[PDB]
Amino acid sequence: CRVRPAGPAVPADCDPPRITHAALAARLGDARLLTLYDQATWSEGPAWWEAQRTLVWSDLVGRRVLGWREDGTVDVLLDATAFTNGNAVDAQQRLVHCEHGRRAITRSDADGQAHLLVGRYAGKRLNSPNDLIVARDGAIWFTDPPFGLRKPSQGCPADPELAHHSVYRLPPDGSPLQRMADLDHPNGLAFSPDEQTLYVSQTPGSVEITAFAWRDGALHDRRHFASVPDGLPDGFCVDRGGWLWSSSGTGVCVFDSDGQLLGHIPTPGTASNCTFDQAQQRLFITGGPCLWMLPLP
Amino acid sequence: HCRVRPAGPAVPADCDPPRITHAALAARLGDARLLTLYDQATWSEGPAWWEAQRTLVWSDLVGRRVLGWREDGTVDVLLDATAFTNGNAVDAQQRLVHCEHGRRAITRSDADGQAHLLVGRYAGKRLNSPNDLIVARDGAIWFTDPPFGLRKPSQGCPADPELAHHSVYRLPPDGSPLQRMADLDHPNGLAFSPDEQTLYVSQTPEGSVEITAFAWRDGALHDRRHFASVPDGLPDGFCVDRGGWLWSSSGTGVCVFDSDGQLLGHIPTPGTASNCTFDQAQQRLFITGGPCLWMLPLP
Ligand SMILES: [Ca+2]
Ligand SMILES: [Ca+2]
Ligand SMILES: [Ca+2]
Ligand SMILES: [Ca+2]
Ligand SMILES: [Ca+2]
Ligand SMILES: [Ca+2]
Repeated sequence: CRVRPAGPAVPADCDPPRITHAALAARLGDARLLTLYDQATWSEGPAWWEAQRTLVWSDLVGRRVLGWREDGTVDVLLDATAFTNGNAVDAQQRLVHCEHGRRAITRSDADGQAHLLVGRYAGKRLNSPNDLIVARDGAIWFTDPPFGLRKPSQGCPADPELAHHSVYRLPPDGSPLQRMADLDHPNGLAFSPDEQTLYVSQTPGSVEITAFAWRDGALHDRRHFASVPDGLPDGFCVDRGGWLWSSSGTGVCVFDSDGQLLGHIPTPGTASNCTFDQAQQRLFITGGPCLWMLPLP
Repeated sequence: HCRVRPAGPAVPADCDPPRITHAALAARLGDARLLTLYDQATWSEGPAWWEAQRTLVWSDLVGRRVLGWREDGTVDVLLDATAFTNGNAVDAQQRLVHCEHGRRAITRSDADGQAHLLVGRYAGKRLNSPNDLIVARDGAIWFTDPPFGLRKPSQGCPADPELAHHSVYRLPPDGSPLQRMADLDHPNGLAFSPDEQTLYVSQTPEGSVEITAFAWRDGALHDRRHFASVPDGLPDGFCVDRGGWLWSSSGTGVCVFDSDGQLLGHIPTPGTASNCTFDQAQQRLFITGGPCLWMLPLP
């Protein structure tokens, strides 16, 4: 099912970027936000799919996983989903998903069939996987806040079986799921370029982006990394240079590897997540019924 | 089949009380105040009272579910991951019948909780996107076929219609086939008068936005005429009571008209109302609108 015909993007109705740092000013130039789709209900988890040169993201509430093609076309990749939220792409260019409904991590084939990868920790059902990433070694890392258990429009209500909201690492060899850290409503996550630092946001309690040291098979030196001026640092991404681009109530905030705020990119509505394409020349941002994109020069 | 709302008392709705000018309607309502039975959907539609299960069945069109309100306040998912089910109705055998934007057809559910196809084409071409339906005393299913489900991603799958008309159809209980009874402009809600001599059908285009009345005599609809216009918004879905009054949804709540088309009063609702229906005894009025399912308990 094609939900948007091929066609050019239309400028988004919002104020141009507010840039402080000269380095970010050079990166964005006079780029202006564009609207790629605006017919969803609750856009989430954008992930660039190089193998298909498609931007994958889901409409959590509409229970679909959509795919934006470079010609502007938007197709339905997965329909009538079990409330899929976050999306990611593995080393084999396969799509992996966080599903609120099945409360698990799944992986789709070519037929568009999402197969279960894990739905329990130590024999107890996960809360409701929210966002995920795939490390270079193939392990899938993800957050498990209880959001999918407290809102009917986003899953099936239920009292949690687990007494913790954790960040987990699913080994690529089939070994047991690993509880890496307990947080307060962990949400988005992303590794630093060298994977020595893992960033995870918490959106209950302190609303922030937390940093962890990834070394010797565990997470260490937990500390506050950054806070966004408005709203929640929901989903976010880190570019090859080390900058963290995070969603927020008013748009996307950009921070350097030291946590310094460099600038803000307004969006017409609350932003839920964001990611870059392969070349990192296009910044995709999800939020409400929309998929926005900022073309960098 | 999960439970989306635990059992528990309803909460009064945050809206103004009924504005009643008619004395007869003031008596019918008494001091009744609107209640909220559910507020966690996205686009509530097609409420239908299911006597056999003493449950109010309705759809969350955008959320792709058909929900069921139990009298203790519990709300369960009756049909999940639907093909954008909109209108719901109950046939003589107490089976649920549905209008599905996605499958562009009329379907019927079994005790298995599975909706099976009844009809999805006219003259070999796919229907536009069945919106609302009713079941006549003779078992025939009547429904409206506007193209809403073909021009909004959040409510179906976009496509160019195969039919060059938006019709009201009649599906015979014996041997079909579908009967094209009338063509309208975005036909939406529909309901029969108690004696079934008049069929009311609303038209809600982007040419008139109104509730239209037809004469149902012989084997066709005759004498098309304007019946009423609601003060605000669209007369989406509506129902008719045993006395002949037509209770219709609108942008500000439910409007009540007598059989002569005279406005009797207005029942404010906190948000736009999409449809409404009564329970078996017609002692409780259920109203759908956005994330909500509201109810007005009559004395
Ligand atoms: Ca589910
Ligand atoms: Ca998230
Ligand atoms: Ca990501
Ligand atoms: Ca579809
Ligand atoms: Ca309708
Ligand atoms: Ca009805």
